[PDB]
Amino acid sequence: SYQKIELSISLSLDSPKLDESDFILLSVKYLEKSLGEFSGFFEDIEKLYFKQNYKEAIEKILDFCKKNESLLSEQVVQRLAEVAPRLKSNPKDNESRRLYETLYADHLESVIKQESDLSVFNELRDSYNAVKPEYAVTHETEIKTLDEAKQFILSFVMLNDNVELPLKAQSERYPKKDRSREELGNTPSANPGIMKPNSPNFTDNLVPVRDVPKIAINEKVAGGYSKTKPTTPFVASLSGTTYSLMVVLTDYIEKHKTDKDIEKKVNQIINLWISSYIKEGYHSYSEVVDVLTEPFLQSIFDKANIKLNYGVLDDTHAEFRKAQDYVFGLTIQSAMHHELQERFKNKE
Amino acid sequence: LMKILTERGYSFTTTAEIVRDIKEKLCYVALDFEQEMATSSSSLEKSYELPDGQVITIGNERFRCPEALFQPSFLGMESCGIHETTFNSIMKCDVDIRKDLYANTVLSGGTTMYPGIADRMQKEITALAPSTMKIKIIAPPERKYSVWIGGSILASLSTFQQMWISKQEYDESGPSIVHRKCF
Amino acid sequence: EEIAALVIDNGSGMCKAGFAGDDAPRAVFPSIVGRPRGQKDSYVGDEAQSKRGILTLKYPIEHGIVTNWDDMEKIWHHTFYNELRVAPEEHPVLLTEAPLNPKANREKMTQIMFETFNTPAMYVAIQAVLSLYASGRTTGIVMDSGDGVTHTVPIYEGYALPHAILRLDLAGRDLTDYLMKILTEIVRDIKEKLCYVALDFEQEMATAASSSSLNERFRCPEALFQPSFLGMESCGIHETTFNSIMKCDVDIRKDLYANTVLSGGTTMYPGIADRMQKEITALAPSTMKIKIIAPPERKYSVWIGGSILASLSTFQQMWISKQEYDESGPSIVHRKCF
Repeated sequence: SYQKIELSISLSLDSPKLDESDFILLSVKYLEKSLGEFSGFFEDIEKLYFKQNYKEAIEKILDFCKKNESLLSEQVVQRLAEVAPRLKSNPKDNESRRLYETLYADHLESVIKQESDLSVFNELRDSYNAVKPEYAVTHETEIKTLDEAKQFILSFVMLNDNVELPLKAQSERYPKKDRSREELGNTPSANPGIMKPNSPNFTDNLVPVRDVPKIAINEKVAGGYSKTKPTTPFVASLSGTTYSLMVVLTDYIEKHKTDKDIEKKVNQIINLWISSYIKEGYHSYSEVVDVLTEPFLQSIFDKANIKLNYGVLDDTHAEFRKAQDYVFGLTIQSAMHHELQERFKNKE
Repeated sequence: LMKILTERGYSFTTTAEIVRDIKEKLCYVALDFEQEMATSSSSLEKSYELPDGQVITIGNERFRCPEALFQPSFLGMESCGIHETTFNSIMKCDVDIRKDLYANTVLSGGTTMYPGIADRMQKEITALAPSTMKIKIIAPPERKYSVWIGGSILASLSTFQQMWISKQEYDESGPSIVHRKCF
Repeated sequence: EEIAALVIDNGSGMCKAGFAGDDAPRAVFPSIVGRPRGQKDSYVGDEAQSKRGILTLKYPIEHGIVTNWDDMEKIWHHTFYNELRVAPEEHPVLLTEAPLNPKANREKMTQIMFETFNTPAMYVAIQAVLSLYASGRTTGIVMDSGDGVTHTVPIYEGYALPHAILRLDLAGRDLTDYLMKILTEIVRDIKEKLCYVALDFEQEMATAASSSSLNERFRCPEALFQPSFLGMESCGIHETTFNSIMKCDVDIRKDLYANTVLSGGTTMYPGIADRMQKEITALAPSTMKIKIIAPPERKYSVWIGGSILASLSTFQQMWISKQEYDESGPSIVHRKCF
């Protein structure tokens, strides 16, 4: 009966690890199903999930719920209304976001895979080799596939703190990373963006047993990023090596501002960096995005008139839905997690 | 009001980015919400100044805020409003004393300084009431501080000098002299 | 200050538009859309004919039935936005329909109106009925001859009779292009400043041989009465009218005759009233008394009728509000208009 899918959320909305994110994801399903013209709302709230504006959208959702309380029920609005005021997020336990983002990257890749001319990356080489020649890349005359484009683009770690330092200093934000200097180690795991190794994955979303790092959040750095931006899934820092993409790119912007397609070609790169870095576990959308979105690093784009779409796809639906499903189950099986941690306590 | 203006477009995110001034300088209670909702005219719009000089405009919201009182489903509630609560009570009382209670419904509180809260309830209690009834909803103009005014009066009375719980009395019985002297 | 209402008569070739209560149609423009074979993906109406040379022109309403609504949205967009200078959302809308419209066309007109144009309310009306109201009768028969179709609708007590509406696709467009053949848009215009219908044709032709005070003035309009002229298996507009009247029961025919109004653009030919008289009364029972009423404002009679309708105290209830569409879907027209 359907009233077991409704109770299920009445019961999934009562877990002690529910946060701001999971609410938006479960509610929509709840609205999408309690109802069955309201197409825009699941896109308006969606756009906001990719931007981490869970704050306003929770409320708009709970404004639609009341306005359309007619086609919904007293119970859904009651419950939904009780849970919202009491909401916070923890990077460590914000894991639905992580699935979304892990799945989003693979989505931004086909896109880039559908973006044919990969010559854009090849030309970028001539700019790296002039930034750190001592560490010059000397590879395929042509980067033909994104896997080739990706590995090299991930090779900017060769550009040391030395050629990037002029840039890292002026940021006010970078001095505020909160990655502790305690080398906690490596832990083996089943999915990369969802670094949590004990996360309930779907067997479909399972990758090989790769060894992921454990990173700690130094809560005491005054101004920790995690403190200022808690929605961002796991962040102990801000993307340092992004400062390096910029060197290779500052030299490129100025050499190919002459070309008229640079607007496209710069987003092809920035988007790829954003995707591969989220898939491979190195960072989070926002860790990378907040750096390039800096007063000093945006000037370069302004001078040559480039408008960046920092990897923002407006068809993020499949990813949304897939996550709505995550929480659904995660929440039920972790609420009985204590039904049998209470029935058992009735044997002793 | 803050919700309904943010929705209009004017936002008040912070402790006070002023809506109380709007609540008591602009808002009013209708006799009929529907008539006033239909009134195309932009004539029921009053505008005001933010601190810096940014003037914003409120209309429609002028008469919905005071109505939450008569139709609290707006705010998500199921208690029925001021109009009928007054009757529900006048009807859990004796048939014999209700002639008096109906002709003496006196509004008090700063939440009744809304212009129009007298006649709406006149309409709404004259309808529900029996038809042979005589009614007079009384809204004294000094209602904002009436509870206090009613106290000066009592204390200005030569006869209210016997009704005071003295300490002498308190030390003996305790705090339960109040149930015996103050009813 | 109440919002004026908009009355839009979407004619087969020309469109006539305006506000509520106006004596004469404010906006009249060709109801056509063309695009190049000002970079417009839409050139609607008159500017398209400026570029008759460059454009691929399309006629949206063919025989009263709306074939292209992508362009028809454009005519409405143009009408409100560029020729009526009103914001659609601020004004109530009345639209005119042909007799025998299929259902969907009724439903689609609603969709376009409540979504794309954000109209406050909408109502759909039959052209023929509307035409009768201008002349002041709620019972009768109106023959409307457009640039597209000629429709004969019998109405009783305000209600059209669906069983007896008879449609004929003969119209101004048809009547020209025949004038070409006989006179061998220069032509459509000549067809109007010169032609007339003749009481006794074979008599009128005899005058034609006798003198040269010019045979085409009465011949073009006789295409209507005799459609063999254009290869048609149909009848004369006269028999059609008698026929229609002959599918209504006896209790109502007495007044369908005495109330035959002629409406429409192709019915403005001088002398149309006395011809039909001759033809309807002849064929009819002798006992009947018939009156053909061709008001002198017949080209804009549907609009005129619409203007009044929408200026009325009592049409202000039958407005389909947004609430209803949203609660019903596009089927509400059926439940509000009949």
